[PDB]
Amino acid sequence: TLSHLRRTNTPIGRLAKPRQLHNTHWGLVCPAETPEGQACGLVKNL
Amino acid sequence: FIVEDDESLGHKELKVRKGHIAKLMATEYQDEYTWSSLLNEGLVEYIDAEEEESILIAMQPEDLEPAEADVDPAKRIRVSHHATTFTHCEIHPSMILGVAASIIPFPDHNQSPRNTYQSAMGKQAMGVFLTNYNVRMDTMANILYYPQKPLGTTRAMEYLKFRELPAGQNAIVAIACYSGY
Amino acid sequence: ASRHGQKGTIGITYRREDMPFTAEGIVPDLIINPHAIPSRMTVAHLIECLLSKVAALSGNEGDASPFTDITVEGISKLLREHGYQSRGFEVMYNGHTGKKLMAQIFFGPTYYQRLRHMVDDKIHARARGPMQVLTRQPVEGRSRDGG
Amino acid sequence: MNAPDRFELFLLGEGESKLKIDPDTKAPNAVVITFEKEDHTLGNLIRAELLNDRKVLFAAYKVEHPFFARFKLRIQTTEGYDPKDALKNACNSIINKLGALKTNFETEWNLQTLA
Amino acid sequence: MIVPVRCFSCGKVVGDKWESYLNLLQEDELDEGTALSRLGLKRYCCRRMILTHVDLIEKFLRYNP
Amino acid sequence: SLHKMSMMAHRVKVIPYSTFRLNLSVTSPYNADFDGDEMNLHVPQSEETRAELSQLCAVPLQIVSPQSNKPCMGIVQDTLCGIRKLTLRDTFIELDQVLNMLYWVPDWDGVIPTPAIIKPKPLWSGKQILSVAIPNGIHLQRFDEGTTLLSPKDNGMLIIDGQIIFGVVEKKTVGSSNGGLIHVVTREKGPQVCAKLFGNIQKVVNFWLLHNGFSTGIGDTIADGPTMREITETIAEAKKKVLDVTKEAQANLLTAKHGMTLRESFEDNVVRFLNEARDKAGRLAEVNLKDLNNVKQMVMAGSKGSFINIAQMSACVGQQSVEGKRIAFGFVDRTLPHFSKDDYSPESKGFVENSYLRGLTPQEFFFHAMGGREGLIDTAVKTAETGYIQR
Amino acid sequence: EEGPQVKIREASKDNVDFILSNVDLAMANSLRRVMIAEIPTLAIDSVEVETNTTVLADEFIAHRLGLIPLQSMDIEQLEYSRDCFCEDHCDKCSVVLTLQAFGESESTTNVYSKDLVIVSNLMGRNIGHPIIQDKEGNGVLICKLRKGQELKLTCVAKKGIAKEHAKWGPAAAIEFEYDPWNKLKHTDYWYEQDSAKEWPQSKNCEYEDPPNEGDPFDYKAQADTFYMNVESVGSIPVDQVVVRGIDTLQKKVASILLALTQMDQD
Amino acid sequence: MSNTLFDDIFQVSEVDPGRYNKVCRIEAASTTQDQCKLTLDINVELFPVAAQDSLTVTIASSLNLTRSWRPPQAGDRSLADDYDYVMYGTAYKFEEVSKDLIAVYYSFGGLLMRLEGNYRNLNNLKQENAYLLIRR
Amino acid sequence: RGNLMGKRVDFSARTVISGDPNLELDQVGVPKSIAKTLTYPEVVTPYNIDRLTQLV
Amino acid sequence: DESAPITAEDSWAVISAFFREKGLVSQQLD
RNA sequence: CAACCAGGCUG
DNA sequence: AAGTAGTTCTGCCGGTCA
DNA sequence: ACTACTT
Ligand SMILES: [Mg+2]
Ligand SMILES: [Zn+2]
Ligand SMILES: [Zn+2]
Repeated sequence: TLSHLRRTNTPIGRLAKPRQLHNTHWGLVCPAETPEGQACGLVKNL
Repeated sequence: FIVEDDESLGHKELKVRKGHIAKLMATEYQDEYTWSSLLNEGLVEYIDAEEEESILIAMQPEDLEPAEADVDPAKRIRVSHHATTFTHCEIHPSMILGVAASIIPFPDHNQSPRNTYQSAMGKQAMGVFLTNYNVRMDTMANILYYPQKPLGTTRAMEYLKFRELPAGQNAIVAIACYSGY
Repeated sequence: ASRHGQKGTIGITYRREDMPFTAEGIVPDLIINPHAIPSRMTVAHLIECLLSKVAALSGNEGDASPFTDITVEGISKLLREHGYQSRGFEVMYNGHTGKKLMAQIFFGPTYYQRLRHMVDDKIHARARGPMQVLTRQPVEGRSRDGG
Repeated sequence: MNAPDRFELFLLGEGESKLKIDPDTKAPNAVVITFEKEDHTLGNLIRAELLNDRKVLFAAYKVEHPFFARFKLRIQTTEGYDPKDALKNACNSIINKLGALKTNFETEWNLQTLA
Repeated sequence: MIVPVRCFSCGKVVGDKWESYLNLLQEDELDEGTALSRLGLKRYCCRRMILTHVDLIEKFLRYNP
Repeated sequence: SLHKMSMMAHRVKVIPYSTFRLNLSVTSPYNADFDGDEMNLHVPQSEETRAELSQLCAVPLQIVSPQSNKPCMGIVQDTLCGIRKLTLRDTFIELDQVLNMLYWVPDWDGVIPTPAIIKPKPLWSGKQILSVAIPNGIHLQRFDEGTTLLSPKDNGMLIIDGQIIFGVVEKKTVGSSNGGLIHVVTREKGPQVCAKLFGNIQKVVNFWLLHNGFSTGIGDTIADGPTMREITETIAEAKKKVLDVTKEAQANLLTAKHGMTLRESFEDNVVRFLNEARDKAGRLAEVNLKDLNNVKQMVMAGSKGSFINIAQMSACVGQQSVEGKRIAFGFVDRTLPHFSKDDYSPESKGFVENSYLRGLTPQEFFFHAMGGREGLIDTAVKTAETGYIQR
Repeated sequence: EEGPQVKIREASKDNVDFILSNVDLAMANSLRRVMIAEIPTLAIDSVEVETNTTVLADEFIAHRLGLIPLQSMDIEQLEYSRDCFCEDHCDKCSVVLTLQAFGESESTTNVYSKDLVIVSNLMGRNIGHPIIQDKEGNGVLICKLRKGQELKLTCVAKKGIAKEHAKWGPAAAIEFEYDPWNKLKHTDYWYEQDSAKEWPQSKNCEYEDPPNEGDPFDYKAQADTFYMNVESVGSIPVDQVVVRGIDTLQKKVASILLALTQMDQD
Repeated sequence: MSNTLFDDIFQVSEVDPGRYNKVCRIEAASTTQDQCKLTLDINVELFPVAAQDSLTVTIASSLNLTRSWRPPQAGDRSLADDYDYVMYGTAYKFEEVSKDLIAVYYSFGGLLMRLEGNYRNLNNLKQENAYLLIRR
Repeated sequence: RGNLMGKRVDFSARTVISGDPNLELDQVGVPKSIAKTLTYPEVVTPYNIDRLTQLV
Repeated sequence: DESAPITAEDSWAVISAFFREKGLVSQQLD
């Protein structure tokens, strides 16, 4: 229940840039928690 | 943490000090000196991604500060405090994580992906989501008969209330081939 | 499943008498296969166990938090402080014959979760049943007795 | 759901006999006895003892598959010696040894003080 | 969530010891590590049992009808 | 369902409990694992329909696959890891037990075979009884490395008339290998005989292993005191080997290797250094591990784990990467904000010096993630991309 | 005396450390097991619920009630409901207890194993008494309740062994060891440096002569002398959990002869 | 209905336990022809062996003056057991170390052995049969 | 593509699989509850009339 | 010495403070 | 006996 | 040369509507 | 994405 309350959706387009883990993500979004395949990295957790 | 070298009695150094701390645990034990106070007292400040670009952070407060004048063979191998420009310091790195990952014991010892797995499955597990289930009429719901708090723990868990509402049991596990089943 | 993406399902169950044991009496509640460790490279599982074996002995909430000053080396010392093998292993006896097991086994506790998904909510079978209307083919869904 | 009844582990079902002895055709003077509703407890032991009658050429037993409470026991003996007997003895012996072990445990016990 | 009667692992009764343990802590002001040793909970199978139980039942009781 | 084998004809055996139970050696052809996988069953309906399955697509037939003129099922996991140990010259079995192993084999002609060792105590060797499973007329010759018709290392494999003469039995012999004990038995005795061999071999080894036991745990992941110290310096030295080339390029004293930037050519050296380092850092630990080491024993039989596995556990994890280049500068001229601009050293481009036994640092960890996150992504790509291709 | 001898080391009301000597491992084990699994005992096995307002759901409670140890001294004179001729059950095959609790107290009222109330004629025999070893003598805190929480149910204890379900097991842990100084070589110690140094010696190394280099390998060396320790839960006196063990096993080995008999008629 | 097929004593050039807790491959020369070399693995647990040693080695197809193996019983039976180590195995190859120096290899369910010389011309049969024996 | 080239069918079943080191390679353990749902149309023949009547 | 430095352990007390005020779901609320 | 949208597993 | 739509893997299993 | 055919 906690984890769902801190869930992020990032609408797609038609690449792999957004799916990947960015540096600026440090401290803000979790590096390990993200849905496998499909919307991987598109859905993030604070 | 703000590290401004405002130490006319030494090098650069964290705004917050052991006093600030015992002054907080003071209020902890009363269950006046909030988070907001650590803030207004310009000791800790909120830096976004953009503003992060222009600063320098110290992982561990200690380690990465006092000077250098043996090392443990069992521990890992840390880089160093090769800098003096330290403007800020991380409260603790364990906080890069999220609720999910925060319950994984020793995630600093797992092959990266394995952590993303348990990060999804813990959401497939069973326990006691609330203590008032007896009163809720939600379609579908499962409560584990006798939930035991974990033996292995995380200082993070403490805030996720994990010990009061666990989701598993400490099983006496033996790793071995037996019947072959 | 453990907390290391170590999912798995039961395959059979035995009672104490068939279960392998340590002279001390203790017997396992779970028996996972050694093969799911090497290639998975999930040492954490291994440590959580050594740490928990201890914490259970000492009754001190073992700390497996992110980056700490703890080590296998340290933990092994506290467990030796309690009389058991330094790395966890113990000698065990094959419950069938009672004869010792030529090997030693990594024993000790480990938090294991029981996740939703029990066979009996799945296991499904059908030989003729409800057919769709547009199509006339079998219907979709175990709940509706489809194929 | 597909769970068998717990008691089936020891209650001989309608029309089954503990023992069932079939003569092994592969070798001469040797047989295979099926023990219904039994397990290692009994098996391993009757196998051990059976492994002393120096007139017993072969003896071994196996539990077909965990799911089923039962095991087969193959006993091969020297000519003119019928295994059925060999099984008999080995049985008795076990009883006799146990009885002793009982008297004896009771002996020591009676001669004790609790706290 | 009420104490488990008996240890999952070895069967040894443990339903009684709940209250004793809780006082050998709050009252007798002892540490768990031994408060357990005191209640005869020798090996860990039984230990992990008491040392870990989370008596949620209390929070439950605290509701109403 | 990717190929013929993903669908095979089986013999029903009604059993209890809610699950489909299948043999293990037929696990690989479906790609089946027991972490909760489901499988479908279809039941023929005509007399000729079944015929089609029994004669055309029964597992026994599907054994040696045309996809690669080699068998597609072999001995695995337990039975595999165990069949090696049963074999080692070192291992001997005594009568009381040998009499069980014998019985457990459903064919056994009820003929106790003469102990290799009569002398003081009559003993039997793993190879020995194991061969009671291998039919007659089965001939096999190998020659691995120091193989020598007297293979001291107990190499290759020499089986005659269906009897193991020398050399351990592991993956390369009883696996789904080309020269396969299986590939041979199949071709030589029929889909039928072979089919039952998986049986026997299993029921024998599985049973022996039930009692000899086997396991694994942290203890097996720790590198010998000095061999570790020795690795810490193999790392360190390469650190400098890199530090140098680093200044050597800060001074403008580098030959832009034909076709590449100075920078391009620079990172190229760097990398080959760090990786090269780690690989040895690994090998070091890999040989320093005795044979009693479980993680090694598995690697030997070939039931699980490989080199880099041992490496990243006991030695050094290695240089994390993304899109080829080591961690980049998301933050202006730096990887994390815990570093100072324009840093190219290993401790910044993603070189995880620690072993998994040790524990990554906050940076090591997060760089490692960025790395993993990459796999997970394309893994979700290659997957579907493949699917379409396949169709 | 004559065959396999014993020599009780320490001994109490709950454990019976002792040395089984001059036996066959098979046998030591056979008994070991029989103790854990096939010894008769009594336990609640049916729970009729008239009223419950607790926070614990019916079966939840019911489950526990089965584990609350019960008296089983004279169990050997109580029949198995299944063999008795009654349409279901009688005092000849079962004990019947009661449980009624009301939240009278202004502060969390407690239901204990002691609150059980046999209602069937115990036909004069030690059976069905909620075994208590509790200090205050309340044993097994069944459950708790608030204000007007009520809990009324009835129990029906029957015979039954551990194979049918664990709640009938009397044993509960049993220490089993042998050849403390790996002299038969029945194991192979894993080590980093030294076997002897890293692997703890057992309290039983004493009672047996150390190895001592020189000596060759004793191969004809079998294995007698087992350092066992049979604990108990109470339902039966630790001594019994060993005698009845010894006996039960004996009867099984018995029936096999008896079987060979009727089978001899034809 | 048989007899021996080779006899002579050798001296342990050296004994080797390469990663073998309970077995060692050994090699010694003949106390007669400086032609007869020897290679033999041995269960150095049920019969230790220290370098420089007088060991009588034999062969032959029997033990009395095969089929299903019987337990002891032979409390009193014939027993060419006049030694303290008697294996059994099979002869796989008959190499020809050139010249007139022939060598044969015997495997005892895993444990190997190598012989040399050239006088067991009508003796060292190529058969499976082969009990090996050693004394002193 | 979804009705003709492939479709849902009668006489099919599906549960969780678990390996067993006790079945021949070519077998398949089937849960009773399933063996009891799934059926096979068999023609009454002097060869089985008896067998079948027993089942019926 | 209400003005001395601060080692590892300490940081936790701060973190405790954080949540005491903000709370795991803060964002959704504010 | 249905669509449409959405979400969740196959690790 | 920019832009648009098909196909983008397999199967199983809570809320509004004409 | 990636590829054909359109704008
Ligand atoms: Mg799966
Ligand atoms: Zn216990
Ligand atoms: Zn009755």
